[PDB]
Amino acid sequence: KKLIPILEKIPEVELPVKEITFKEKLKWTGIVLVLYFIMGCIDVYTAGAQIPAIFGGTLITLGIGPIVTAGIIMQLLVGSGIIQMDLSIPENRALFQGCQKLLSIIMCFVEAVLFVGAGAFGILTPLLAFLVIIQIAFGSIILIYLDEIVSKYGIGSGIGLFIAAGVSQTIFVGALGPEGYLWKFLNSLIQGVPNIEYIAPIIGTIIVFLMVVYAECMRVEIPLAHGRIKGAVGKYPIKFVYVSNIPVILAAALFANIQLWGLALYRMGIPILGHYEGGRAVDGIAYYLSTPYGLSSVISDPIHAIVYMIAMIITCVMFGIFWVETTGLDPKSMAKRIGSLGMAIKGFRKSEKAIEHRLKRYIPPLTVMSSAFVGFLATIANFIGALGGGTGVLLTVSIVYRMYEQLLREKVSELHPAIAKL
Repeated sequence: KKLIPILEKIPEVELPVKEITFKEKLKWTGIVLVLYFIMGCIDVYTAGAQIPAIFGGTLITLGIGPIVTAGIIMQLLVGSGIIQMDLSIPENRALFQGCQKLLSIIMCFVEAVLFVGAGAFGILTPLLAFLVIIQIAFGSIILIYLDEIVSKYGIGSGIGLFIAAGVSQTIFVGALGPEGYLWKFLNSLIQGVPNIEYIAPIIGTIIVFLMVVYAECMRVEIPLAHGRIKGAVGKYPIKFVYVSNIPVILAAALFANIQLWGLALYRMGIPILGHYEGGRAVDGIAYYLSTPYGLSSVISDPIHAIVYMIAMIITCVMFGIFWVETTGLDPKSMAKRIGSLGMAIKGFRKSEKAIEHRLKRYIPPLTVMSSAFVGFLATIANFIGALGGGTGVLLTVSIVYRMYEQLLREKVSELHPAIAKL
């Protein structure tokens, strides 16, 4: 038995088995992208231009996608075995999912009320406050459904897009827009008092970017055994960085719900998590778990750094493993997908249960190694600090590339109407 009633009441998106051309999937995606950017330009209805935390929200903060938040819980429960489930059967698969979705809306409002209750606006007029929360959580809802759309009518993924979309925009705007940095620096030069601080963060991004890219390129190549033929053949590569993509998004996401739940459960109760004051946290768990990026790396707190990095690393390894018991690379299906072609490893064992085994073995370490790295990287990428959010930049770079491939797997599937599994 399960929360199937309300669960069945929750709307979905009609997936046509019809012909959805590349051109269409594309044009579909585009439509989503824009409404998003548009939603980013329209201010919420409130009589007063009081607080402008564009910085916060617009650096991965509020566009948060309560989804991520919710997904974090699922991974946690269905992860620490707290609610053991063998997805395999369409039940558990659609159970874990459908359920997470609902929670995504619950959190949609919880986050909403949590933001205003965290003093994100200033005037807590119970009336106006309510009104705001409405609009807010509801917009996030539009994203949940826009994702559904892209996820079943376009290319790439909603979340993924949105992340890359937000990051990319934040860069072009922050660097070249109105109050752009490239300008503020250029002008500072004309003015005759060259200000390194203006050009600075721009450099930081390039750096991060160059770095993030290099790391994104490394792969774990696994030689393969000829398909019924003889001699050296395969050399299959796995995405050592992209493997822990979704994972790292959940990690930095967790820290996000801490700073938000700390400040929240600070000016609305007892300082359980930490003492903030001045907007953010200047003490407590929150403190020891607050990313140091923005403009320039902060050396004036060596210990703070260490803790964080280690704190992140361990959190990344965590969601990675929880990505293993759940979804992730499931050998079972790897089994025959390796079998049909009959391409056993380069090592040996052309037997189903055989290969299938050497795989269920190589996974964990790979997954664990992956995230540990990624997380470390992302963290160090924040120390260095870059526009849009070093960490965000990382995700983007990857999400963008996984998007490119997508555009190719599509560009080709737009010819041989059959090989939609190879």
